[PDB]
Amino acid sequence: RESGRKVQSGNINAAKTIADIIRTCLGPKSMMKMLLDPMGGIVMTNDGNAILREIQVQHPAAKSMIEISRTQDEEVGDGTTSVIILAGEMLSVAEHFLEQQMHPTVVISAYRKALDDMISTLKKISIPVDISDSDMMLNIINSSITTKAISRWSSLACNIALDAVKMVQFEENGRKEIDIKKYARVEKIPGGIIEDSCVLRGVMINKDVTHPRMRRYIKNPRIVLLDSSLEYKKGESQTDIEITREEDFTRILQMEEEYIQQLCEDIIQLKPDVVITEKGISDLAQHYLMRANITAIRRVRKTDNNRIARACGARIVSRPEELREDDVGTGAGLLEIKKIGDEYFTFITDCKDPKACTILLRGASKEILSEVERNLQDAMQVCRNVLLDPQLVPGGGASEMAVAHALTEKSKAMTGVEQWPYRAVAQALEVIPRTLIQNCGASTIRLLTSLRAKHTQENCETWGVNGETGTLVDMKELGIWEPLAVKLQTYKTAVETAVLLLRIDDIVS
Amino acid sequence: TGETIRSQNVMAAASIANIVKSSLGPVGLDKMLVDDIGDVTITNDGATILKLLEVEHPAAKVLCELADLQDKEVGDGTTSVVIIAAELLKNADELVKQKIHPTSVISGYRLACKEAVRYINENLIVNTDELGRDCLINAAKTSMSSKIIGINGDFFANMVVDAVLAIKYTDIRGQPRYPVNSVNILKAHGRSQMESMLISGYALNCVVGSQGMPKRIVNAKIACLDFSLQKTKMKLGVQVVITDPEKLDQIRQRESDITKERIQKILATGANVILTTGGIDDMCLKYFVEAGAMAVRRVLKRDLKRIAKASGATILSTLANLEGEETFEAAMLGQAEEVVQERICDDELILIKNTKARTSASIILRGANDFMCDEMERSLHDALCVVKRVLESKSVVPGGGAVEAALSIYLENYATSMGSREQLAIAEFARSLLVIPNTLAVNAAQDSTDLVAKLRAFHNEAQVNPERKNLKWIGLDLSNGKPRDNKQAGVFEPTIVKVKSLKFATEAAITILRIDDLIKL
Repeated sequence: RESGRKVQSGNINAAKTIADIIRTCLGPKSMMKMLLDPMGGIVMTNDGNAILREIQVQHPAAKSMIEISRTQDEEVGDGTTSVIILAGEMLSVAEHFLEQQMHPTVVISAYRKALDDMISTLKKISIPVDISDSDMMLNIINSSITTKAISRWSSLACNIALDAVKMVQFEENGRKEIDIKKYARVEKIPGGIIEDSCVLRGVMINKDVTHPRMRRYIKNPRIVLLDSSLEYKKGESQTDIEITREEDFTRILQMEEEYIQQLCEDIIQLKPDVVITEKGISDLAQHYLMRANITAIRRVRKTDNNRIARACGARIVSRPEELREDDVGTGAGLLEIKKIGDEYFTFITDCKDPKACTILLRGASKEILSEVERNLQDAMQVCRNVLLDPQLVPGGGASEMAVAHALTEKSKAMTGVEQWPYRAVAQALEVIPRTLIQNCGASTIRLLTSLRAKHTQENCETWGVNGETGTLVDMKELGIWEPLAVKLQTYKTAVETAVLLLRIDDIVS
Repeated sequence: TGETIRSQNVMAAASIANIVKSSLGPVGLDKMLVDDIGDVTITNDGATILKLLEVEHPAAKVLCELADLQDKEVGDGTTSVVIIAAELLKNADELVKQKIHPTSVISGYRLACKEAVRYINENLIVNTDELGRDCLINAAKTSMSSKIIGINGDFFANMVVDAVLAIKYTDIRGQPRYPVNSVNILKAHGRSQMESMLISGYALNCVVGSQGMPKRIVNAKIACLDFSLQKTKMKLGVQVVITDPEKLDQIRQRESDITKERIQKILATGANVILTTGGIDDMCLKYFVEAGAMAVRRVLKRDLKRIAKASGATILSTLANLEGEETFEAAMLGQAEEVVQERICDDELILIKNTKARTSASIILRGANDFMCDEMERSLHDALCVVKRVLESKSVVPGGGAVEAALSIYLENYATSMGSREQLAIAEFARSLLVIPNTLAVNAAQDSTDLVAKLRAFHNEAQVNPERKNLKWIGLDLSNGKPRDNKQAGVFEPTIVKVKSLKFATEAAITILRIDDLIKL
């Protein structure tokens, strides 16, 4: 049972003590934390998600800190380090003052009003991108994989993701989500080079297919996804006692085999050479598809079959009587089980599903692929952020000092108490460029003031300090950029826990 | 023990009330609670959290139970009755410390608990409707997270709450009441936000049929199907003969035809509009459409059962009987005054308009944002609960917080004549009252005294009423905290809850005031 100012300070003390070297970790210039173990295992990492798990958590706020970092790590996975940065700041800077000046809420209310100001300021300084131009994206994706600091293989992972993400770009809620990642399906292939890795229509299933799964090459002929209602009926239309004994084999299989016949003969009409049985798969079911003169495929994940519902792009139907191409296995379909390396790989092509190509990844080894693979998984998060937000915003101090003066002027135009939160928030921004100047090796308060002069005149439009070169820079000219979304999102997330930990005055049992 | 336990009971009351204060109301803040060990949960509404809280005292124990008692009645006042009990114990324990008996005190408290309710009894408002409860629109408007709902802040709130107050909604076979009993009132973001409208009929999130289904059928009886037609898998039910390869599959075609028959037999007895909770096959719908009947399938059950219960007669969503299809007796008739699949919220949905024998309306609020549909949802649930208490009780007191200042005074009045110790036993009973604006102002980061004092300075005599806010009390605010009128922001209370919260804290404290020992070996 702990509470109040002490906690309110302890919240900062919990949250803030994290980010210290973690902000130095931000940027390619980075100061790895050494994590020794009580075991003695030494860890040099700039990435909080690893740092967060491994460290003793001294406070339940740290436990809460983990949440929103895992959130963004789940939300995108980009800028996870950055979400815990400004959450402590808001708290760290003002909190003690304004609760000594008595209020949770005036800051809590001044979280949102500072928030949208950036979002509003962002959409001005966030300027649209050409997704029509893959390179207008790629340069950021290149800026993103050099953020991941692999330009060797991942510059290809750029294209492969990009080309894929542009293809895995689609979705419709009626609000029409731009990308869909749960469509995007990579492969993991030894053999071939990742330069020979590509993306083809529909969801490539290597997931259940490392070996024979659906024949080999099923050219036109269909694959049949089964959400039926195929369970072989012990009786005819009724289920009866299970089969323990010869009579039960005779009598019941009489009634069983004709039902799968009643079923998978309704399958043979849709022209499969292969039928992948996710539901209703049982000793009799797939046995009759070879009797139905179609390859049967056993006890398979519907995740695939849902990916496959995005691969051939069909739906899946539980209809026992109605089983068709449109019902399952839409389009002409291409079912190709290719051995890339030593493993046979179903490639479902001829996608009938909007855009929708999925990723061949074949590395000479699994490992040589993996370096592409992770940044390609990063690039898709990047690409979609460009897709979800097609406004590229200049990275760092340009997007940073810009909003601050607004917020100050905001605070100044508001000239209430909430001015102080904005004055805290606008100043809370300046850490990262300072941190970048901290990171680069130059004198920040100079460069800060210098960057203020960049805002005092330019409004720091494209001008931050560039932590790599540690100088006032044109992020447009530098090509230093990023989507508003992850910029917004990571920031918008950094607001949230500061709202939380300031709201929460009682830690009890 | 003794005073020490009666301080420890206070310390039990103290430590607890400290939290539920900070958790009190919407201004009440979420609080980390360790649930077991590594399990810590961030919540408020002590009655909720006290249950995840593990008490250090039977004193704290019984109080959680007391609020849990109060909770079983209503979750409202739970955090209060606790907070009140702490106030109580801290009031009289001093006197009990001082010269005063633990028995002599609670007399002038309990009997003042009779007095306060006797005012809360003589304080009511039977019309909580137009001036509303915590106004009318302001219940939802507060609970609005104002995005596209804010410009509609009165519009929606006046829409939804007047919809929440009373609009036409057939209950099961249409019992008339206010429709917070059930809301097929819905929200779907589409078109624009002003275009959000109450609908005359039934809102349905649904699969509207196809295949030559009439997209609108005026004046149609209904088949609301809890069922899923599909087909009944049968190789041989009818026409066993083998003549053409046509015929062998025409044997198993008869799963469909007996449906086709009984579909039309359901058409023949009656309905032109069919509502199926699950899927019907492409021929099943086709049977309705060749029957000329509109078949809306895969119909949302909550809406559908609310329709099916309102649809008239006894219907396939109120029926478990399925023959593979079941010809109606026209006691299976659902009923729709007229049936329309209409584009609403950029969405064509079947709108059952009322019932062929009965009347209903719903809402689907047109937004640009699911977030709109995320919030008025609450605002409904707020206003629904707000106006629910309005609806089952037209007896409600004006003000939730304006009572306190009057009550103390009203007790201060009632105090002075009692004399002896119990003039004061009323006063300290009136001192327990005063936390109500306080924790509010505290959770709202407001100065409690400058309100409750200013509150106590609204009077000529003591009453809560907008006619005299100057010469009497009225209403309350939360964020500022100050009194309002009725339809101003003006708070109310359903007269049921407080007296119970009053009753409980008075009684728990005295039994807490009961014992001087806790012994063990």
